[PDB]
Amino acid sequence: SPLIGEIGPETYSDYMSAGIPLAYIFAETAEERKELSDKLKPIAEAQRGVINFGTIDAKAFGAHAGNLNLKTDKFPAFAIQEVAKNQKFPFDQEKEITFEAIKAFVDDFVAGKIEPSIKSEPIPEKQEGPVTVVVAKNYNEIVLDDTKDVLIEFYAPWCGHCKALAPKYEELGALYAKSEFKDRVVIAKVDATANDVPDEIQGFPTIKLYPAGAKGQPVTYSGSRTVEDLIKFIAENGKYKA
Repeated sequence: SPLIGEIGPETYSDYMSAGIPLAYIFAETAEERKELSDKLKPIAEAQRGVINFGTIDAKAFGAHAGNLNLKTDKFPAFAIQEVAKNQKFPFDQEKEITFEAIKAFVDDFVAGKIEPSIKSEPIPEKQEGPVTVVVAKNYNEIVLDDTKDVLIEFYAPWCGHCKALAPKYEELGALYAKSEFKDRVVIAKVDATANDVPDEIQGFPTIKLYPAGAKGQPVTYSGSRTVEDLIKFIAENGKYKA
């Protein structure tokens, strides 16, 4: 077979089972797949036996990008999968894919210089709006902040009751941002479909209170989902009985 093969249904399990890492090159047309194949060939050459490289059809399989912690719908892209440890190593998708760039990345991977990825939207540069936006990369900082009573909503964009709940959650945040409790209570949400989080979720929405000092016994709301019942909830279960 060709040095840089063709990652798809027939070849995948062979790729997985080979027991070495796999490097995906994502692209929407055959024409671009080739360009890049050739562009990267000398690196694949170097890494024989140590890393498999392959081309993947981003039209037919773009969805698989998310499995590598690459953004859906931003091609062409590149990422390396450590099969054994089940670790993902995406290559920034805003950066251009060039021999010199990839080679550095790869060398750094092989060097064990890169930290394994995580599903996260990027940390927002500003936290404006009354509801704090949690993404995977600040869940700890914000949700597990031991000094704050944290209310967190776990949502899915595509869920109906979540969108129904949205305005009232917004209202509940604006209310606490304007109260005497502003410094110690947090009203936050996270898109659980876009971010890896700790909590095991079963349906959307889900609301939990992580109280200050008891971030091991978070509390699952199962009330009416009205602004006042959720205030009652934070007061009744929060350290600061707000």
